[PDB]
Amino acid sequence: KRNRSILNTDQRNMILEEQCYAKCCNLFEACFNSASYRKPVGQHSMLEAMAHRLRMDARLDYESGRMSKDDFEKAMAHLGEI
Amino acid sequence: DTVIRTHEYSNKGKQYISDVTGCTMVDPTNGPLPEDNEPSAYAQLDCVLEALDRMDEEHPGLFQAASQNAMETLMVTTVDKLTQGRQTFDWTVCRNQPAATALNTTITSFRLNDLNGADKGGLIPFCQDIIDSLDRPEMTFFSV
Amino acid sequence: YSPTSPSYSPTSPSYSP
Amino acid sequence: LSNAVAKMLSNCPPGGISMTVTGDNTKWNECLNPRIFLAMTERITRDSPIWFRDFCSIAPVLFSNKIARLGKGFMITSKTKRLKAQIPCPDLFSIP
Amino acid sequence: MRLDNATWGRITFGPVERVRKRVLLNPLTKEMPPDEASNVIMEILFPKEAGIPRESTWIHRELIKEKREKLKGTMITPIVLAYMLERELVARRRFLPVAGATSAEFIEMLHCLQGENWRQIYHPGGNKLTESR
Amino acid sequence: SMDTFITRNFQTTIIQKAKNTMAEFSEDPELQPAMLFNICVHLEVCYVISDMNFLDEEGKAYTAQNLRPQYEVIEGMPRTIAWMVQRSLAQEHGIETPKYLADLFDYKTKRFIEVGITKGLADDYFWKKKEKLGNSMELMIFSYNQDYSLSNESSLDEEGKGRVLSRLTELQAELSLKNLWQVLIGEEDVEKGIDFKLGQTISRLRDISVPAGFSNFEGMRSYIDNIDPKG
RNA sequence: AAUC
RNA sequence: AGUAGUAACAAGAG
RNA sequence: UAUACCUCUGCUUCUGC
Repeated sequence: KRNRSILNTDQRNMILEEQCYAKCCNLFEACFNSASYRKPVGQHSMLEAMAHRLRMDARLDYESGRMSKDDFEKAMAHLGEI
Repeated sequence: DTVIRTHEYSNKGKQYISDVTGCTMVDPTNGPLPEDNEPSAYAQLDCVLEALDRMDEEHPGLFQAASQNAMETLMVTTVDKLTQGRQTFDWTVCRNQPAATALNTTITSFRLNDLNGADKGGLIPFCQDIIDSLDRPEMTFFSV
Repeated sequence: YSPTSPSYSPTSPSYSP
Repeated sequence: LSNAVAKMLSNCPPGGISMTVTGDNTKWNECLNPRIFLAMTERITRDSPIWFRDFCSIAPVLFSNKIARLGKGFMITSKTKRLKAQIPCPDLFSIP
Repeated sequence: MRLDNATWGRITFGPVERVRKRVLLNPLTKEMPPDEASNVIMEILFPKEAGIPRESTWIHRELIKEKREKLKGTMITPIVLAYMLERELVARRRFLPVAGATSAEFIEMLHCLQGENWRQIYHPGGNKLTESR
Repeated sequence: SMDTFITRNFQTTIIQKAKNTMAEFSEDPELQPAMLFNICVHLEVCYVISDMNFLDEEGKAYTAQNLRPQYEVIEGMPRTIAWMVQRSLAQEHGIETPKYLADLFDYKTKRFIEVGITKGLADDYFWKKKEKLGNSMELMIFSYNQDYSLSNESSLDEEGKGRVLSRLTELQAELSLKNLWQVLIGEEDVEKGIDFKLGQTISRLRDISVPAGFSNFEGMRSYIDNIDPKG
């Protein structure tokens, strides 16, 4: 377990800051599994990477037939907002 | 004790006031040679340069060879190389913190003062930002 | 022979008249 | 060190004496000046380009004008009253 | 398996001159530089991220195919598979004091092989190389 | 100049992606604007091919509703994103990934497309890139003088072929009008010198950070480099 | 008969 | 008191 | 102030190359 002394100090705020980055990184690793193994390279946006991957993944799964017509439009709709 | 003892061995050198910081500075180098066995920071520049010359003579073309290898490595070195360290001093909060955080706090702070050399990926442009950040008239930083 | 026994050691080069 | 010692031993003039000084330097960090370390890089980077010379020159230049933070401070106590209090480093000369 | 099928000789007491040579700690499946192995690992576990296809892919194409089939029906985390592959591809070479045994499958047992003032005969099981013989 | 010219002709989408591509190769957009123009034109040709083209549920070409284009624009996107798309397609359809990077992929053809822009002879520039690829990507080269050299399996429709040649010479006319055509024709190659210069504050610190008997750092630099202390 |  | 030894702990905080 | 015979804490009041 983590040292819990931080809970009583004003440093508390860093706990939220950590768990925020944690979500982002953990979701990035869900899109790019090799990120855990070899350091990802790129000067472009961290969102831009996740967008284009999940776009392709959905398109190929549809044309291959892992993704249905119900799910593909919903997927393209959600990614459309981004 | 260390602060006193450091100046105790350099007290016979040259004392001047830094026009940058406004602090009391002490320079022993090229000072008068010691007349006792007490510790001495009074090292003569020529005697170092001669000993360095003697090394280049005994080991031919090692300096330019070593410089090349380091210089070529610097180009390849990423910014994340500063994450693999121990407890580092964080200027923003003025307390020691992990290197990985102490780096992140500086990158986020530099983005406000408009220094995005870190984003390029290389350590060279990030180092170029650090020496430039001294020139900024005011340095803003987040304080939750 | 057991390693602790003196007879375990090899028949070494001995000198003769 | 074994090979170094073997050579430094077996190279010595015959019918002489080879002596080993089991040595150590006191006040190592307290004496060595950054301005000497600056001179060292300038000599080592003589052939290398001008951008790299200036790069290697910074680290020593920073150490040459470095500032020391004096830790927490000093704790003062009345034994009779049975009280204590830390005196921050900026308030060192606040007390006679 | 090497310790299991191995046979042990006899312990001899007497002086052993030991040399400090740079030896391979663990036997590899097929040796590669760090860069070449890293790409082979990528082709097996993370095909799409891999990136610019080097010739190294075509050289070790037979290994990649074989590893994929062996690591097919497993629930274990990729990061573990990558680590375990990296072991049996990247070289672990470091200086050790040795005496008449430099082969990895000996170096892994170097603690039981000999000391300063004693020696022990040990036949490691499995297979040995022709080059090494 | 070429700098102000590109602002009027192209949109921000083509300008940004062009600069972002050059940024990865460590090439300055402003100091070499003719090199940016080569990519700007190269991306605009690729963009228009996939713009009006779309697919349906049955899976045949049509003009326009739908959320699945017929062509996949690889050129313009970053390296690590491009090679992700490159391999994902090749692995899915079940074909060998090409040795070098591609520009477009046609879902109806199931083959990679290599786009190329050239100054003079278009047929000459076609056979040069055929040496490297051979039978990897279906090449589609175009030039400014209304001279085209398409692939054997011509998937490009007649109406679409006109839109390409229309925009090609229209830009070539605009360049010749403002006397900016002479900039692109001329050769452009300069060394990317590694720039690291010290500012005002850090230089002031280095000046005082010198031994006794030195005015400033310049004195310390020259001394160590020139004089010989032996003895 | 080594280098990695 | 005691631990300890060039300065602390012998509880801290809301 | 009061809740507080309550609540939280045990390396996170500075551990470098």
